[PDB]
Amino acid sequence: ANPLYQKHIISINDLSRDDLNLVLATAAKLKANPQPELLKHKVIASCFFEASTRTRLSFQTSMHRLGASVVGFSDSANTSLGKKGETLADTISVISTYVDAIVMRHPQEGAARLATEFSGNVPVLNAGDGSNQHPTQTLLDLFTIQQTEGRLDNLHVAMVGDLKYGRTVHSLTQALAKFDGNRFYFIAPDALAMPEYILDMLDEKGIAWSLHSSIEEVMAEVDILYMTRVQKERLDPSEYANVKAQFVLRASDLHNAKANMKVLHPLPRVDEIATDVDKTPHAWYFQQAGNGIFARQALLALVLNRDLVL
Amino acid sequence: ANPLYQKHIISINDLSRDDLNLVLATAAKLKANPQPELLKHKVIASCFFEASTRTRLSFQTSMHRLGASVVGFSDSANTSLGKKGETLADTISVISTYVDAIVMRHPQEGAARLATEFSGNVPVLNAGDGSNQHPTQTLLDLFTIQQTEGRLDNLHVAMVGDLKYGRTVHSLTQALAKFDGNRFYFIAPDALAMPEYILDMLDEKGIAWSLHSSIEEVMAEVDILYMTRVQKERLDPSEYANVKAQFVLRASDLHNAKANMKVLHPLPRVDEIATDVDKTPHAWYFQQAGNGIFARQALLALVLNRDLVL
Amino acid sequence: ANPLYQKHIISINDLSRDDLNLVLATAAKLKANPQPELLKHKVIASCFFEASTRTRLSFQTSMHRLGASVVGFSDSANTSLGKKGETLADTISVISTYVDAIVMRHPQEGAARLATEFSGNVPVLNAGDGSNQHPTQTLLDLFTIQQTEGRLDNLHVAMVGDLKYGRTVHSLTQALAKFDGNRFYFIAPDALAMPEYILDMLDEKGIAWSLHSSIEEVMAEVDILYMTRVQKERLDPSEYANVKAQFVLRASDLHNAKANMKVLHPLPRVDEIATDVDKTPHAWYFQQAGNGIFARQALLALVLNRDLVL
Amino acid sequence: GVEAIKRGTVIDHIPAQIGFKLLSLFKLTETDQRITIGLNLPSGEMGRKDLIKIENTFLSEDQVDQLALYAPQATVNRIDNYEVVGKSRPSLPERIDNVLVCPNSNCISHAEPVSSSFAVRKRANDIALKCKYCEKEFSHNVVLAN
Amino acid sequence: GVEAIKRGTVIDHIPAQIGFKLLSLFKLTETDQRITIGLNLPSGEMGRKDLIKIENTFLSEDQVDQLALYAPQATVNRIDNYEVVGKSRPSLPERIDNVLVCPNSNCISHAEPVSSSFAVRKRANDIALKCKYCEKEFSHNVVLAN
Ligand SMILES: [Zn+2]
Ligand SMILES: [Zn+2]
Repeated sequence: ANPLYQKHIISINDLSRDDLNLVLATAAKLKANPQPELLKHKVIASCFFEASTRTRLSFQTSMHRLGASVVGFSDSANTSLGKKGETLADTISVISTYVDAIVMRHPQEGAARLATEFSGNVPVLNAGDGSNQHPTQTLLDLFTIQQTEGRLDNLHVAMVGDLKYGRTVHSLTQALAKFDGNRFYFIAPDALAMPEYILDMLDEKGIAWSLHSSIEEVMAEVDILYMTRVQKERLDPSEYANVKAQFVLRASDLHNAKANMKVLHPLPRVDEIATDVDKTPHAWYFQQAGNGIFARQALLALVLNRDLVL
Repeated sequence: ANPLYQKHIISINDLSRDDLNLVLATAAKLKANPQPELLKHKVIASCFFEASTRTRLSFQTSMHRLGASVVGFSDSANTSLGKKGETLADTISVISTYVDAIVMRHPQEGAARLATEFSGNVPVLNAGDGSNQHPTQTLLDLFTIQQTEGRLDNLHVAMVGDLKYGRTVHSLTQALAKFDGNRFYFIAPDALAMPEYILDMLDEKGIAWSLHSSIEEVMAEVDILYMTRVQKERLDPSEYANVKAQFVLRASDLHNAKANMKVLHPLPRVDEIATDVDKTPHAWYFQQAGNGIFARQALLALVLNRDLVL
Repeated sequence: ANPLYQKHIISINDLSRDDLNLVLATAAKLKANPQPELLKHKVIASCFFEASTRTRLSFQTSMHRLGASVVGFSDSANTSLGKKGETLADTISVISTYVDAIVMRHPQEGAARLATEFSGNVPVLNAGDGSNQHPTQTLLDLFTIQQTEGRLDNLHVAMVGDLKYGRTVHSLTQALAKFDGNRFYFIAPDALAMPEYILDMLDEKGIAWSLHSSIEEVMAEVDILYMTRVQKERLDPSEYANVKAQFVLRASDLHNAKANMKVLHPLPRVDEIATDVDKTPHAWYFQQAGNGIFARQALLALVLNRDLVL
Repeated sequence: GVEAIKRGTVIDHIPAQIGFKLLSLFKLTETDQRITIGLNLPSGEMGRKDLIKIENTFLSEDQVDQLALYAPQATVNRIDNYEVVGKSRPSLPERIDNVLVCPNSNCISHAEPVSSSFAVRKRANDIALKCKYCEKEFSHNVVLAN
Repeated sequence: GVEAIKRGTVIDHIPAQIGFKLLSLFKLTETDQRITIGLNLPSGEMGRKDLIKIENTFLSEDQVDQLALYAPQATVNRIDNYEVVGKSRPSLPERIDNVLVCPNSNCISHAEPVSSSFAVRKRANDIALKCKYCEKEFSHNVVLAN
């Protein structure tokens, strides 16, 4: 069967350059030639114990666009985990007896890994576990970055914002230290700077990374400007010092930007990317969000079908 | 047409040994041979004005696994019963004009019977009306008990826990006083003991029932140990004396248990069934929850199709 | 020099048969002939960290009728203990650098004893600490019993209500055990019963007590019937079965009562003494309340004056 | 000798699964001196006993009065230059300060900066213990619940 | 001079100050075996060592390796009827499960009924630990808490 059939997708740290590449190739196919019945007769749980617009609705629209049924919850207030007091472990145990795959969003890091101990033979796809991982975010980023820059190796990538609680940037910095000669510039506050553990993995593979205090310092050199939102709900009250985007970007700044360059952002965007940037050639965040459709249906297909689609 | 086509399912007190038996036979069939299009072109309301994991998601997964559409709500906060102030009676009256069957969960006993006065020709299936009935719970219990013990007649059944607000045990004690020579041991606190009305029905059919203060007293004799959770939300503040499971069960106790014996629990389980019991041969609650799929699709099929499936 | 001069009046245990009788003798005297400037130039702290009408307003009026000055609070809400977060130990420390004696009410048991370890030289007089001691209550009750029975030896005293959490009945069963030949009768919900520690002591001194389910079973034998309130605010959740008054005195029950018999109640009373009892020659809890002025005048006089001649 | 020391203490007839709590409680590892612990050795009458040997170190008052409430069986031995200068058993005190924690949730002892104190009646049944602050008396077992 | 042992396990060469920390960390005392512990002992090799003999008890492959986290210079002597049948020695384990607690407050491992586990890693001065679940690496020192 194919490299990822029945495989749970929890962290980017568990996939190779090769599984990533499969997923993008299959998205490339699937965008060109739809597969309406590919999962006809499958039912998938969409379980968000956290909030979502993008990940919930792109995953439930992708399942729908391959013939599958969706059952689930957008909120935990009315589950019995929500009012009768059950453990995650039993939610997952009973939901395993019903649906063929589980997509789950959760506020505690490790919820998805915990869910695989109990999902039985059912795959658990991680829609984001607190501030740890967001593996399917990374897949539509890689898709979008290659779609735009032509490659995924030898890119100057700046990651601006909350790198501490940025589940998006944890997974993306790990996915891109798999391809070669990629360059990182990390522009955060100190409080909310990139995790140490990440940088270790970076030193060990000899990847060139560097901290910076200005978009202006990186503007000319960069290819992908990846912008984040301060993870407001995830901050410590000691950290409330920086709830407003230190770095905020306007179209002015794009003055000295490389013609190829693309501004990527996971969204929501609150104050950090000014609406004037929306008219530029560089703005690519609404494009990156639609690429959530194909990367996300590429995925489902690979985990619930043995036969790699074409 | 078959014995239950268009029949509302509100209380176990309105069905015979015969309707129960039909439902289990049809589940037995349906588990062996799926019927993907059986309800292709049907739309069912899933209306929970209460909380749920198991009953909502098993009923919406069963409908999906027979080709039907589901419309509805998991919460009443955003309906117009929820914010514009409507009566149940008009929710039910307008929802009858749209969907072919209504599954409804509600916090007041009698909500479902009230809904049949207004659902028109549409069947109303009771997902649980406060602490009165839970008829489809009983059906996956009967399925599971027969699946395990081989029979549904001449069983020593102990029901441990909150027997007062146990909508599950109200319906199950009524379903099993239809088959013969079944034996009951009721282990509750006094405050939360089995309803009088139940015991009457038991005296009249000469069923052998008996109260007990210990699992240890029943262990050797029993076949089905049916465990309940204290209905925390349903208690009187005078009753808050016993919010913790008086009887809590650990694997130790299974020391003197009958080889055949199965531990059944409707779930959620909070403190009452210790996680070590999960490794035993006797633990059968995650199995009983998956049997919610087939009993629940057996049901839908019988109420919305004339022709008894095969 | 007088014996209670400078004393901390915390627990009835600490006070003796003679300290008690010295107050009452004093009391009868300031009641016979008043002392309007006895405490002229003394300033006293009224510290009520818990609600009061009687204990605070009686204590305060006493202070004024002796010429003393009051400073204090009615709630910690406003203090810097309750807003800026200082400890009670620090609070009692600065307040003892200001006044001549401290009167305090307080929700935790033992606050009173803690205050003394930090008041230095200033006498601390306990207005009640949670469910423990209420010694100024007792003094006024002893005063009121004396006036009516003419004796504090050989009585038949019935205590009815919440004996567990009642500090009034704690203090009162300890002062009366200091007198000769007193018969006790406890009438409580057993979950709201007399602490075994008091009972041990009553047994250690060979005094006779007895539990009773009725009040009509003892009306005939009593001199004093002391009613109490269920301490809602102190009750634990297990005890909410116990909020409404069990035993409730009505004017009709007094029917076979000794003509001398008095109904005493600390007050406030909720539903336990029907107001029809107020129109009887047995009701006396309002008289008793008035007698709190003379015993609190007595006690202040004795602790703050080195020799009294009156 | 079944282990040996010049000066020091050897505590004996310690109940099983009590010696290790005792090592914990009296901080007996905050020490640089030789220690021998005989975990779960015997005691003919009462099967197994733990035994602790603190070389050239002796216990203070506090610790032995604790040792009474935790081990009314043990016998503590003052060994100077190998002679058992004295071998004394514990008698309970009047009052235990600063180690017991009052069962009363609403006891002021908790919230405020005060060293605890407990009064000790010897109930024919057991050991009744009284809080200095809330004046509630408890079973020694209610209190010593580790 | 401590004791003669018929058959079992003798972890010798524990750094003095760690023998008590070990008997606590890995539930070694929760036994009915005779344990004899020499805290603070003259070694020469180390000025002072500690030493534990657990009679009629053996440690597994992984069991012994867990000790390297606290005691890589320990030597675990496997003994069968007075013969030093074995001289086992802890490498770093690849995972210590069920004995540690993640420094991350918002990890799932606290709230849910699952054993803990950490991928052990030799970093560049001390040993780094990565939680299975939240996947954050912590200094091993930190992991041993406050
Ligand atoms: Zn206390
Ligand atoms: Zn963790």
